Amino acid sequence: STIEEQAKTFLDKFNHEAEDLFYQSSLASWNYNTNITEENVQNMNNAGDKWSAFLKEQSTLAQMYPLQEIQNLTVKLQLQALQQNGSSVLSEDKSKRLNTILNTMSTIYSTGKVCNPDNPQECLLLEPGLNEIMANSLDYNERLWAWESWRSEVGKQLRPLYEEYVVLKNEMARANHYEDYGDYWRGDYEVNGVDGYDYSRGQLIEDVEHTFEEIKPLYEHLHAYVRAKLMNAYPSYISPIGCLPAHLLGDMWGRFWTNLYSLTVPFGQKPNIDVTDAMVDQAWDAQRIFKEAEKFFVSVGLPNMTQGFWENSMLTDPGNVQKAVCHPTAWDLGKGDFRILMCTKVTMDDFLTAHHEMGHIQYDMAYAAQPFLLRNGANEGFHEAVGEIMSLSAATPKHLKSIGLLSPDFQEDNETEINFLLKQALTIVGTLPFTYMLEKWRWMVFKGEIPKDQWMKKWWEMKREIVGVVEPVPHDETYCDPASLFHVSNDYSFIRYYTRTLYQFQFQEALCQAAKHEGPLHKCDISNSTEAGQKLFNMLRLGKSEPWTLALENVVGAKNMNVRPLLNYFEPLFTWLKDQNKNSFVGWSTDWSPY
Amino acid sequence: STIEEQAKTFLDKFNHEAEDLFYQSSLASWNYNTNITEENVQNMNNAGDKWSAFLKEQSTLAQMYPLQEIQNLTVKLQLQALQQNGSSVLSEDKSKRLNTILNTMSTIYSTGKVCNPDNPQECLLLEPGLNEIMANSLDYNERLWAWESWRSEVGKQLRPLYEEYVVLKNEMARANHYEDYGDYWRGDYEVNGVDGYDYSRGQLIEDVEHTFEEIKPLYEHLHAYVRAKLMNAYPSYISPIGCLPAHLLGDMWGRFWTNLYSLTVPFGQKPNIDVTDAMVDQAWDAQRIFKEAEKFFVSVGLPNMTQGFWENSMLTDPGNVQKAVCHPTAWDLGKGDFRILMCTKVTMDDFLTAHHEMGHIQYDMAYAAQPFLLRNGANEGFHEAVGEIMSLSAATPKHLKSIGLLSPDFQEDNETEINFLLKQALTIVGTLPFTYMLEKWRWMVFKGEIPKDQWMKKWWEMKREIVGVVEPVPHDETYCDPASLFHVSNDYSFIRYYTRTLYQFQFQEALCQAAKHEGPLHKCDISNSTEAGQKLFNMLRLGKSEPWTLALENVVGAKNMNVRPLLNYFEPLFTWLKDQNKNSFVGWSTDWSPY
Amino acid sequence: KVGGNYNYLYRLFRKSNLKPFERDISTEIYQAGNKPCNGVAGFNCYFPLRSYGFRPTYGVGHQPYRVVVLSFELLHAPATVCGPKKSTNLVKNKCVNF
Ligand SMILES: *[C@@H]1O[C@H](CO)[C@@H](O)[C@H](O)[C@H]1NC(C)=O
Ligand SMILES: *[C@@H]1O[C@H](CO)[C@@H](O)[C@H](O)[C@H]1NC(C)=O
Ligand SMILES: *[C@@H]1O[C@H](CO)[C@@H](O)[C@H](O)[C@H]1NC(C)=O
Ligand SMILES: *[C@@H]1O[C@H](CO)[C@@H](O)[C@H](O)[C@H]1NC(C)=O
Ligand SMILES: *[C@@H]1O[C@H](CO)[C@@H](O)[C@H](O)[C@H]1NC(C)=O
Ligand SMILES: *[C@@H]1O[C@H](CO)[C@@H](O)[C@H](O)[C@H]1NC(C)=O
Ligand SMILES: [Cl-]
Ligand SMILES: [Cl-]
Ligand SMILES: [Zn+2]
Ligand SMILES: [Zn+2]
Repeated sequence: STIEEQAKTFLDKFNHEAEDLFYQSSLASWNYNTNITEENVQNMNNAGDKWSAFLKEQSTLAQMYPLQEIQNLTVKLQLQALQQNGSSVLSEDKSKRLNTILNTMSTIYSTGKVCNPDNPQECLLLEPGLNEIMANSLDYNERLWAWESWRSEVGKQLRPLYEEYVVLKNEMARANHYEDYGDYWRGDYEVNGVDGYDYSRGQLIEDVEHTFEEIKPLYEHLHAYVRAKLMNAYPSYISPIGCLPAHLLGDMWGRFWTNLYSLTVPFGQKPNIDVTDAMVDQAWDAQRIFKEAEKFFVSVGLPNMTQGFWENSMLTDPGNVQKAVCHPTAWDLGKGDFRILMCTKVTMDDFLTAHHEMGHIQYDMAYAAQPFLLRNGANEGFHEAVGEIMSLSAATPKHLKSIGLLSPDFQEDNETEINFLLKQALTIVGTLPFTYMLEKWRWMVFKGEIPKDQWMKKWWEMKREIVGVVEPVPHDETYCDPASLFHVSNDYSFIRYYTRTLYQFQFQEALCQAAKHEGPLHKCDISNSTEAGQKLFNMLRLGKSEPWTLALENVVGAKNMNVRPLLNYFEPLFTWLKDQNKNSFVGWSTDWSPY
Repeated sequence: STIEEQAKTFLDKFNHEAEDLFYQSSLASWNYNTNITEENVQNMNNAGDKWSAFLKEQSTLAQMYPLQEIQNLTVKLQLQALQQNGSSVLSEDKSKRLNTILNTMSTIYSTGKVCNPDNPQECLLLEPGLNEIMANSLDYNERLWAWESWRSEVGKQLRPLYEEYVVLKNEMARANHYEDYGDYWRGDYEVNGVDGYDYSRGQLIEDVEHTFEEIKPLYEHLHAYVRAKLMNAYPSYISPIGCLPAHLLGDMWGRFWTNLYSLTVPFGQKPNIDVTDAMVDQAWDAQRIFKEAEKFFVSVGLPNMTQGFWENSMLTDPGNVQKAVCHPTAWDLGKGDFRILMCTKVTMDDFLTAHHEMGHIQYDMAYAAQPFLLRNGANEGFHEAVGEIMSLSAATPKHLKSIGLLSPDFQEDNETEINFLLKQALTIVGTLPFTYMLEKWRWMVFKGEIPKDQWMKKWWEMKREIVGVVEPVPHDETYCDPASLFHVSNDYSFIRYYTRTLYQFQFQEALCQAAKHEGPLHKCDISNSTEAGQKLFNMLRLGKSEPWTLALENVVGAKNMNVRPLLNYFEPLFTWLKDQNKNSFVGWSTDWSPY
Repeated sequence: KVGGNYNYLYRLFRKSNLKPFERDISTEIYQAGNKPCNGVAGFNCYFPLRSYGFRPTYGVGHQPYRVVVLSFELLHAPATVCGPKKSTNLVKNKCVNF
């Protein structure tokens, strides 16, 4: 027997053993999240190491295959995801040292508490209190102190740990036949072994830079519009041709500008489209929301949920008797078991979030006929992209009035459309420059293009040019601004939030053509579109068994990432911003500083 | 008609004409060997040039095929063995000059006679007298003089001829689209035209060097054990940490160490297992030996011999009335004619040799359904490998007592097993370092890595490091040590004796697993094993119609040459040598010299 | 069961396909490599039988389904087996078809 027959035999046993053990770990994790008790914690711990030790012992036995004689693309892709050694290549001392740094970074970030000089017993942690001031407080000196004091207590403590975090991750990736740890994150989009659809890791850096060239004209007019409106709210602190401070973006890190809608609203006389009061009048609940959402997915051409979905999943919090996580999370236990954990309330935000969690389940059920090693999306951005196009298609005014939320005696106007597009731009396109500079900065840190004594200098230099945010006060080299983010300190990839944003509009632009749309992109509805759902289901069914380049061609039809559909979505908003951003100089000067 | 149809038509006529003419040459050669008369010599001469001229005229007509349009692997391999021009590429002057050098080297080596200063009329030739002193004489100065005087009279005369032999063979191979004449010998193992089983000529050099790395630990303990035992037989001449002289190996060239068993015997109190006296008591003869041997082959699953075998072949010398060659040679005349010429006596050595000649006939009858151009083994080592595994399987104590040679009241002990494994190591693994350095040295001569003025320096330098044999006296550059060997002066490949040795244990290890063996490898017997014979017959039937890499996978299951089964055979001997080679320093120092 | 019904096993690896209406209960270690492994469990030495572990929370495609096969064949036999024919009353003083 050849080496190919031994590989298929090893995978057949591994798939049977993995689905049995992964279901036990998922079921134990489900009981922990649905009921926080010491009995459920122990069930998650022992099942956790059981699945962890099983994946390690099977990966070690998989290393006995050279992988060069096998020609089957299906068998090769499964072994690549299994034969990956990971952090086990380094010695014993480097393994425990790297794990120790990852543990202390999460504890310092979570248990971080900054004291205030106003009162010795008035200290607040990160999530409560601190985020409320950075979002609702309008005082300049108040949010300025809270912005600097957080990085002064967290950045100075994580800086000695971050210097050792980079050198350990670099030596680990280079031992795995890579260039640096930044290339390891970009290895997910790597496609090899099939001619005509390959995609090198180095091409991803060129793809992000080329697509970002077209986002700048849309962002420059958006940044100039927000700057012009913040002059009345924060006078004598913003320059007409200068950049914007970092403590005036609405958040501690300035990732999302959703908190700036109350200050930079174009037309504040008319309220936004909200169906919160329309649901309480019709006596709706969490069960009605998922039933109305299920009717939307089956109209496009997707099958119905399993019987265990409406029976085992808990869609309503029973109160303060069985503690559960209030965060919406899609649970795929496996073997036909699909559950959703979410404390769905009577709110429009929960309505759009319900379609987001339900859209992920439709994705998981599509590739259910695939092996365990291929039971995943095309990449780290393909999963969240399908879940967000369902919420945008449901947030359209035409879909809300068709199901009974909006009254039929209500016609949309131009003012409501501008407020809708501008509000979405503060969270969709407003986070692209922040995501762009954060990834490109770290990619140069792991590679070595930025010396250790120039981390803070290059960080603010890119912030001034790319995002256009000036530092409020001078920061010494001992500080560490990137470590203040949750995704950076906990070793989480942040480029997935950029590719998913671009892939979101590629799918929306591909479905509007099949649905025979006749208006703007933000008014499209994929409801009652059988041809659009069938074309989309052909890509979701493949999952990870096919490269993302081939899967993207099934729906969008393009072999490479494209940012053009992103500009077409905000095209009416772009023409409106250019008409209003004519009284002042468009752009920002990096040489200006408030200090 | 395409070029492929013309090639098949040419092969059909060639195979018909070749088998007819090759049978006449084989029949004429048989009459010459079975009866040395002037009538039989003339029958071999005229039939010799008839077959030689036929092969030349058919090869010239075969050159009209480009061989690049043909896609059939069967037709391509036959033409490659026929379209080979050979020495006919060079001009007329270089052809006769090269043949003249090959003729005078055989005459000088055969008629070489060294005179002695003890008596002006006491000169002896190579085979008689000289080999007796190098084997049985224990005097230091006696065998030292005979070792140096031979190379002084033969090496000095063949050195001017060997310098011209290399340059002529290099220019001949380079004209055939090769690198050097050493690459021409390695072209037999070349496999091309089929993906997944290719084998380049350069990979053979890397294969021999990689497999030799594991033979050194077994040989270092073996060389140290022989050195420790020869200190009592040759005192005041061997260093405890130095190398061994070349005139103390038991032979003129030190190829086999069989003559060292009488001096380096582990346990000389108990004699070796010999069945010579057991055959004369049961009134056995040459006919009984071949009948008992035939029962062994048919028990494994091989067919019985043809009727013409027991009638035409002469298995007993009729006396001094019809001169015949006493050397055992397997004769395959073709067209279902298989004969064996051997003067089989009542001796245990003739019993094991009978299975060696009979094993080759079973090989020839396997690929009898193949064309004439493919009527051969996989390579130059596959033929002798099958013939030797039959002798080792027959030399086992269990097989001897089952047929009636050994008395049932005799149980083997540990002392008899150590003497058996050590005696086989003096001729099987003891010749591997000598074969390794001899081939690697010549491969660098034809290629040009060794200059002409450094032939003797590099020869002894490799002998000290690889084999561990120090030169007794300094030799000038005018000498020629490699030319003293029969296989080197007569233009015979010597690498075939290394690959066959490794392939011998690969087949033995592959048949013991099918025979459900439960002990050491040297106690295995392929007798009464139907599944072992059927698996072996599937490889012998292919012959040369399939690459040696694919044929090796049918029995052993490995695509590349492996030396691991060689170490498992001498594994009980390895542990015994390491337990005894602890009173002195293991290894040898190349810096030490007896002069 | 909630804890997993691992009582049902199935063969996953075998040397060759089974013949129609063939029953094999052999539990020999399947030789997936080159050596027979001498009858031990290890690399390229896998056990043929695998368990199911049915759970009530599984999907429709993974729930256990009791399948029964009714093999029928006619070998020119007197056909001893036969279903119910009919059942009627008895008419009196009237010519009917019996
Ligand atoms: C590759 O593997 C898949 C999964 O076992 C199989 O269905 C397919 O036939 C294989 N293809 C080849 C060419 O071996
Ligand atoms: C739910 O699943 C059933 C199962 O057949 C299907 O008939 C139905 O169309 C699905 N959708 C709704 C809204 O019932
Ligand atoms: C889709 O079909 C449903 C079926 O009644 C209908 O109520 C709804 O208005 C339709 N929506 C669109 C956008 O056509
Ligand atoms: C290749 O040649 C052999 C020998 O003539 C013949 O048996 C075989 O059919 C040929 N195959 C093809 C594909 O021509
Ligand atoms: C096979 O076994 C039988 C019975 O044990 C024995 O007589 C016979 O000699 C064996 N075959 C050989 C070739 O020794
Ligand atoms: C010899 O060959 C004949 C051919 O038919 C066969 O019947 C017989 O068994 C063979 N005998 C032996 C000892 O192999
Ligand atoms: Cl920052
Ligand atoms: Cl020599
Ligand atoms: Zn999501
Ligand atoms: Zn031989």
